[PDB]
Amino acid sequence: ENGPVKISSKVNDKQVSEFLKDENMEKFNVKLGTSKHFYMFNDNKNSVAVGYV
Amino acid sequence: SEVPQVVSLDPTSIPIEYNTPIHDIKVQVYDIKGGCNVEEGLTIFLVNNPGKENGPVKISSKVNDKQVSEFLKDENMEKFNVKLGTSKHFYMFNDNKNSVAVGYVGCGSVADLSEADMKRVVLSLVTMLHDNKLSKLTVVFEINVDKNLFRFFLETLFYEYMTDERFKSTDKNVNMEYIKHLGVYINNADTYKEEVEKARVYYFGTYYASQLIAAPSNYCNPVSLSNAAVELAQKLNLEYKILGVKELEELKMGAYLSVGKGSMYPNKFIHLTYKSKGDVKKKIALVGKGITFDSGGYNLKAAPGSMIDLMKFDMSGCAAVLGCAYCVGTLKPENVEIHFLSAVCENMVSKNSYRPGDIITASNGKTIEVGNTDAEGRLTLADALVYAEKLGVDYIVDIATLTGAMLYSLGTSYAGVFGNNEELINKILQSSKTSNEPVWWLPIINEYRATLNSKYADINQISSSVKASSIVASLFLKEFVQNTAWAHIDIAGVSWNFKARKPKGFGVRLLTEFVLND
Amino acid sequence: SEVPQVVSLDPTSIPIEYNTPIHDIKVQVYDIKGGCNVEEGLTIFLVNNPGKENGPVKISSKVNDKQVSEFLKDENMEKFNVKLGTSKHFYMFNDNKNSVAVGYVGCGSVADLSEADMKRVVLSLVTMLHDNKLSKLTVVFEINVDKNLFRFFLETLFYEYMTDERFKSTDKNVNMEYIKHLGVYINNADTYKEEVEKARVYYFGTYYASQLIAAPSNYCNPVSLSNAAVELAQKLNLEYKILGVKELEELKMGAYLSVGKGSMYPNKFIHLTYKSKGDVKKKIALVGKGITFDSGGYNLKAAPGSMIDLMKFDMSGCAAVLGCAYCVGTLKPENVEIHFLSAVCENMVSKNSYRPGDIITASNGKTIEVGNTDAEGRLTLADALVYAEKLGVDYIVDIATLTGAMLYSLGTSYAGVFGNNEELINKILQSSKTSNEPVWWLPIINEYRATLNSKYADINQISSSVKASSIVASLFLKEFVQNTAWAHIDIAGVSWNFKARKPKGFGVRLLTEFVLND
Amino acid sequence: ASEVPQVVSLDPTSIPIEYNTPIHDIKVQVYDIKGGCNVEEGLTIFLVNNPGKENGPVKISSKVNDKQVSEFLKDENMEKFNVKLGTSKHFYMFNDNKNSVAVGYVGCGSVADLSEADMKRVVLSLVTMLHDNKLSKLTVVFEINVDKNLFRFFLETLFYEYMTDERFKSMEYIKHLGVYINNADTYKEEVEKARVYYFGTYYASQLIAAPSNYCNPVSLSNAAVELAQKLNLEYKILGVKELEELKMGAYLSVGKGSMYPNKFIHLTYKSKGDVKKKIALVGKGITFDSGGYNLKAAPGSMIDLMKFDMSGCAAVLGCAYCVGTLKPENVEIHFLSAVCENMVSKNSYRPGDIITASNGKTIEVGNTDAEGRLTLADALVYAEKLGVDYIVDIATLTGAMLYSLGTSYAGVFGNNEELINKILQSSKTSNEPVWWLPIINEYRATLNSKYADINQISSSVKASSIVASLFLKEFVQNTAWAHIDIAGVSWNFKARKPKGFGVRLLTEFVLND
Ligand SMILES: CC(C)(C)C(=O)N[C@@H](C(=O)NO)c1ccc(-c2ccc(CO)cc2)cc1
Ligand SMILES: CC(C)(C)C(=O)N[C@@H](C(=O)NO)c1ccc(-c2ccc(CO)cc2)cc1
Ligand SMILES: CC(C)(C)C(=O)N[C@@H](C(=O)NO)c1ccc(-c2ccc(CO)cc2)cc1
Ligand SMILES: [Zn+2]
Ligand SMILES: [Zn+2]
Ligand SMILES: [Zn+2]
Ligand SMILES: [Zn+2]
Ligand SMILES: [Zn+2]
Ligand SMILES: [Zn+2]
Repeated sequence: ENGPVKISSKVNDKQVSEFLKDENMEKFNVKLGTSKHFYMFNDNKNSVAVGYV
Repeated sequence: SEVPQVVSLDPTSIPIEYNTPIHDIKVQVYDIKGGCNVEEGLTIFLVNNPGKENGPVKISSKVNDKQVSEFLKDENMEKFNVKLGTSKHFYMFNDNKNSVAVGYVGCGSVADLSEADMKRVVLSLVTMLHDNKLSKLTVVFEINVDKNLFRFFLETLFYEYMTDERFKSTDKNVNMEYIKHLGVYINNADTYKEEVEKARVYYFGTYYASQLIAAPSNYCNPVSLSNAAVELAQKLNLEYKILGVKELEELKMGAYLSVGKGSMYPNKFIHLTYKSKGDVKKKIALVGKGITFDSGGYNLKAAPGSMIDLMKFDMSGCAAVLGCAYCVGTLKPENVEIHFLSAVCENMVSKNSYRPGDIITASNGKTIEVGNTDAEGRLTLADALVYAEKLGVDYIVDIATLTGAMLYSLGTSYAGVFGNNEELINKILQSSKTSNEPVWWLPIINEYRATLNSKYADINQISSSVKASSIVASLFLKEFVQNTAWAHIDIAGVSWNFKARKPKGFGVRLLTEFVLND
Repeated sequence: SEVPQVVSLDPTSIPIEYNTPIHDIKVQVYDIKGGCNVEEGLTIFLVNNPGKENGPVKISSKVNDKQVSEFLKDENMEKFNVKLGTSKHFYMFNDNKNSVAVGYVGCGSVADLSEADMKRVVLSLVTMLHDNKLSKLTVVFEINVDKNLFRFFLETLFYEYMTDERFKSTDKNVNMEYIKHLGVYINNADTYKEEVEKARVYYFGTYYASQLIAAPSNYCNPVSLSNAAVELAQKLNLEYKILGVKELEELKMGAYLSVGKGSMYPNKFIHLTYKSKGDVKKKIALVGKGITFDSGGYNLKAAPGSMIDLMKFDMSGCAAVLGCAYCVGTLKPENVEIHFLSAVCENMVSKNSYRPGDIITASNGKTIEVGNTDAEGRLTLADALVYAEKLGVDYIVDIATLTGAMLYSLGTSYAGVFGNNEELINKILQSSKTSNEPVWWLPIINEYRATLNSKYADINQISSSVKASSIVASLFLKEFVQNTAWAHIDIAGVSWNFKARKPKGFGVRLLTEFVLND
Repeated sequence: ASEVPQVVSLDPTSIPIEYNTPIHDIKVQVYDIKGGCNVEEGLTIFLVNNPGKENGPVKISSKVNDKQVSEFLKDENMEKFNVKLGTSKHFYMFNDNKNSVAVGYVGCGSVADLSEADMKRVVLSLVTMLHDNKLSKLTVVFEINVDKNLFRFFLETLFYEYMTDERFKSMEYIKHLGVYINNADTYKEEVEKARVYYFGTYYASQLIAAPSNYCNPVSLSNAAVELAQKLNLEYKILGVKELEELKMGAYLSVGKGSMYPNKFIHLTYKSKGDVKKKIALVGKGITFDSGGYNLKAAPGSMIDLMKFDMSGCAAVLGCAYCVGTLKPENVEIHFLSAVCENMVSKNSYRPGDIITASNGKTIEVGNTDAEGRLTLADALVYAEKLGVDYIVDIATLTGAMLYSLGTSYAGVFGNNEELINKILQSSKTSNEPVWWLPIINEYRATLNSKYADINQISSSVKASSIVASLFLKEFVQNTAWAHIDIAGVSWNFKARKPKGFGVRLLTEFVLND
């Protein structure tokens, strides 16, 4: 109940894959409706926004 | 001094949290003219754009990190705007190949932020702190604030960040993880450092009052509330005195005692005193309304909109006075003697309750005709004001959730102040500006005094005609201050925060600024 | 166990009539094929004419009397119609030169009689019994009824025929002369013979509950009601246990104890148990709401339409459970263990009452914020459900006059059932079908659960916005059943018969059918 | 002048207006108190007080040039009466010349400085004696201390309360008024100013007291034209077609359900010299406020009082009389009122309707009984288009004023500190009390409509007087603007008549600033 976030999908981007690591995503919980998004640069130095709900 | 019970499961004390997680936060203030270090936790820039209504974000501070500085370049930041309350999070790696979290909170397009604007900025910051297990928060002030507004930022941050879990059993937040360090970068840092610990003191005084108000009436009763006042005075080395029924019967406080006749909890009059080391130059009496629960009496709160379930907050005035007593006892001002007073009782329905129509005698000899048992606050305040003036003070200031009419005059943001002395009212307004607790001056219209003319008693408690309840109530209280500068703050409309479903602790910082800046 | 009094004239026990005159009626059921004998008393034919909306009455049964059969010829009977509720009386001499009385009651044109329709014909029959000093009544079934509807005919006949005179002093019987014999002619006398004594047991269980409900709150208080429950268990050789305040405090039943704090009568928890001599295959707990009077507390029932004068019926759930205890204790089913529970108390206004806003702790550790003292049924039920689940049963079924919103959903005829288990809900609906006490399944909408999220306590007692009170209350009750099949029957709309100004005894036969037909 | 529509031939088609009142025939004489008082004819009343002695005895200090009256006013005789505020006694006797005279006093309490409310009690006691006196002259001897402004207020209140409105009805008035007061020469210039201020207030009272069948949008605008013609003011009455061309959708929506077409009153006073200040005065002109489909049916809504919902318009028109008569210089004043009637009909606007104001802003109507701010919105847009320095509106806008300031003090809101200070200063010199209330910007978000540009009302915030001020603020873009809410102070419930509140306050604002 309100456990940590764990991303299981493989992301074909090293920068995003590092962001979605378990140690990083465990700081967020899965309570219904809770969400966070971050802005970052991907492998091609392009601005991307990644998050969860 | 120990609380009667109906069943053994009835609580016998108010749970009070003294050592809050806010007190465990190490606060450091650095000057911006030396670069910002982005290492651990979350770093938030408070940015604004004067003129350009929702203009782009521009970071002006020098960042001592090549990777982070490149991320924060204007070409990168131009996709975000500075709309008041808006916030964004950034993920990046710093020079040491470490993952860092950076972001901003929009502060609008006006250079001077109001207390409402700063509250909206702080609330956006708290949203970033919630549901995120960060260890450190760093705030970089790219906006323009004086010492008072900077302190207000810290108080509001501490207050909104704090979560009250005293009454949670099986539903405590499993993910509650407060930060342990707070870093602040601001121009001219040496001048702002003295506001940090003052904000921490102001925060807890407000939070302490919030703890007393939010505590339900079965936990917070006249006995348990006065017990907490003794414990607070003992921790601060203040003089304290609790007047019981036998003493109150002998001060002939018939108006105050009549209100509590129907309660299972005996009346308790709180009298805390802070005396200064050296020559006392100002003597001040602070009076707080202390109705631990206001059922209305036989004039029961049964009409639609009377909100009887909120009436645990009817001791908000007492809580504000007690919260001010903490700040004064901690900061220890000089050349001042302050009395913290509250005639605490409970307004209940019973065979022993006082009835509508009853004629009672105040401690100054004035007979009062009770027209409405739900107008009990002015009755308890009447005897408290007579007690206060007998101390021979320079100023008497009372604060009370007195009249629901405040919602139709000033609303939920501004409290009303009445008084018999222009200079004292000016000091209160003046303190409202520096404490950022808004207050508006309302008149004591003498033409309405005739509606309090009783046919049998000396004076009526209530008017049967005039609907200006806040003014008529002020006219009643004025009859119990004979020759002393007196002011009256009605906080019935501003005490409770209905959006957040929690008390505000309103009045603590205002009363403290009044005492400290005299 | 001793009822406290204010004055010596206060009653100390509930007058209960176990000996009803209905029990002195000798019932004989004969087969329609062997002919009907018309000798003494009144003989009534229940006639129907399908298709023909109000077509003529036609007696099809063979009458073993030449004189009577000639009168009952079709040419004579064609002047009467079969409209539902209509009735006629005939005077004649039989073969045998004796005066006899014959008549009929119209049963409409539909072949399948409703439970409401059967009540309407039965009420017409009782009117013929009233104001008539008859010694015997004979009913000739010229309609099609199954065993359950035939038993329902007898139960309803016995119930409406009986008149409660426990509280009449100077305005008593005068002309009250019950019949001593009841004859029934029907195809299958044989399978309907076993329904006679079952109807008599079901009748008294319903009438016993009606006696407790109709008993005013000065007669039926928490002490006197539990005393009557002990007396009933002793007469049926059931295990019984009444938990006093000291035991309830040790069990930490804070929600239940808070409701009764303002009462002069101590709380009493009723626990009756029926176990079979064989292997127990199913364990069932039946929970009844036992508010002997619901003033509403400080949320006083003062709004228009709140009907505070009816609130002696707020223990209808407890009365139904006790009435079911009589039926189960009398018929003695096998392979079943039944617990009869009721957290009995009184909701009053006093200096000792619990207040709106109070935070109380249930026996499962959950803290509850009281938003309305008039929502006290769910507070007492919360601790009763925790107690019930601790017994380790297969089914928990509670019945309560919980929410007035039932009048706007299902009305005065159909009760609502909520639950967390489809199999239990289906069994309740099946027993509702066989007992002919109508119940309708209503949903527990989980989207409304968020409105019970308290800011300070674990859960809110009430929702402040959603007006679907029957569903919100069901959401509250669900929080106190963790891992057991549970159903909740709200009888607030169907408990009282306003046309007849008397209780219905609703739920006795439904709960008994549920236990027996498992 | 348009034609007033009727349902039946017995419906009135004009408002009866009394221009030449008996007050205008009263010759006022002011003498200095230091020369003694002559008691020869009529009724002589002394205004006496006793400082310190709470309800102390009456003591006459002035020398009266009559032996019989002097004996009557001796200390031994007057000590039997007390000076409690409002208490009065008058006696009838023969003077030295064997003429019937009436002598008496009115108690002025124990405080030296009388408030405007205190002066009202003294005047009301005086008027009670005048309504029971067939004598030809009344003489008032001021043995108390009043400044020039309060003395003028005394005369205005005396004239106003003395006058009796008998227009709807199917003692004799005095012909002379004598006043004895210290420094008579400085108070003499206030006499004719009080008479002008009196009629401006009484004229407004006649319009307010006139029932809604007599005072309708057509008949009220006709009366404004007749008044403007008598005062040589420029006038212009905008009809529905012109209002449609000006796209006054908010104002027109309120009057859709009325049988009387909307009429926009625009009077102008220009000075002969160089115009240095331009002022626009806007008055709410709802001739009857039934509430619309949000009908005033709740207990205490007082639908029978709602003929007074044009009190703001009456105050502006009453100010037009004072300005047109006194003729100030270097000023150009516009008198505006968007007059209509809020009724229930198949043609009425509905709760939830979205309408478009003349400045393009779409408004979502949440309550048809909040119609004053809708008509004021279009009137404020009209006012700012005139290019004035100050816009001051006066309106019976919010019933919440009864719970904030009550029935004595009106509330003033605004967007400009200098204008609020001028209004507060005019309230002090006119003795019509007003209190400054804040426009709390934190409440502005509650007017954010989901579909329209702005909400007409808040569904949550109960600070209705402040919320209404926030709505009005959205229709003044770049002009100093003030708003006076007189919903609580317009009607005198004890006397069952209007007060004419705002006439003297608005006139002093024009004359002094
Ligand atoms: C005599 C009279 C006019 C009934 C009165 O003023 N009563 C007092 C009182 O009960 N004791 O002073 C009172 C105090 C506060 C409120 C109040 C405040 C905010 C809210 C939030 O909706 C709801 C209610 C209502 C009433
Ligand atoms: C929370 C709220 C909305 C106050 C509530 O649901 N209250 C309960 C209650 O008191 N539970 O303990 C309640 C139960 C029954 C009736 C009721 C039933 C039939 C009739 C006959 O017309 C009249 C009244 C009213 C109220
Ligand atoms: C609808 C809302 C927002 C509550 C409102 O404020 N409505 C206005 C209005 O009708 N505006 O057009 C309003 C104006 C005056 C009174 C009023 C004044 C005095 C008296 C006598 O005591 C009785 C009633 C009531 C209401
Ligand atoms: Zn109260
Ligand atoms: Zn109170
Ligand atoms: Zn209840
Ligand atoms: Zn109940
Ligand atoms: Zn209106
Ligand atoms: Zn209006």
